[PDB]
Amino acid sequence: PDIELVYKNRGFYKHYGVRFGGHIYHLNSQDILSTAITGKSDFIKEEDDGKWVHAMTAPLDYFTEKYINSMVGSKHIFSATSNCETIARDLFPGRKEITQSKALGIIGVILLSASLLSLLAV
Amino acid sequence: GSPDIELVYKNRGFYKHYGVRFGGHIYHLNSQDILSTAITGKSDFIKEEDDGKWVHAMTAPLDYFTEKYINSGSKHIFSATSNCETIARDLFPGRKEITQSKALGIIGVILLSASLLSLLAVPWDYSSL
Repeated sequence: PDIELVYKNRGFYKHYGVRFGGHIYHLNSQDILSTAITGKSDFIKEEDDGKWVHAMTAPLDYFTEKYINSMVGSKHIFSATSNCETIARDLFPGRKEITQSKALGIIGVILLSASLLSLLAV
Repeated sequence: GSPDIELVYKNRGFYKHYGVRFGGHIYHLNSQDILSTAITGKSDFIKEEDDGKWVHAMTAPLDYFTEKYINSGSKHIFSATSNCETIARDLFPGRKEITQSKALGIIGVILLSASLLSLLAVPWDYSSL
């Protein structure tokens, strides 16, 4: 099953999330600039409030090929509370090898990457 | 067939400032800070003689870079002086349909995108594209 990227407009950028069923997985971030420099983010799993905008639905491998272009990976440190312990099964169902830590890293870099590039859409 | 494009960079610590190396010169953006540049939404191109301090990132066909970075709405405006009037012939040889404006737009989005995404990369990973 595909990944659905969604966003909320935050004026000078878009804040992205992954919609799965009735929830959105996204980062607790006051703003992308601060987040990018500080190098750490906490994940939230929140009920869909109906105010997210559809961005794109595509296979996970479309997004990982585009943004996870390194078997070395990110400097960014991702954490999550236990309500995110569904993320591996939800977003990587077929993939037994994906631990929660790996899942957060992959999804987190996708969301941060999308948010950073949204700076160019003015 | 056309030569591959050589992406190079200078490390700025928190991110990498990328350029395209062709012969003895580097095409890159006049930018003190990548996030500042992205917010401003406009930048000027520079063509500079290679000072020997650029780091090799990746050599690849143009369409490797365009598939990765142009296949995802930039409204950034790229300008150049006549010092960049070689950019189309240098980086898009024998493609008459690539005007100067188009060449700046394509190379600009690649450099801005690579630079922005390097904010998330470990800073020593040269091949982080």
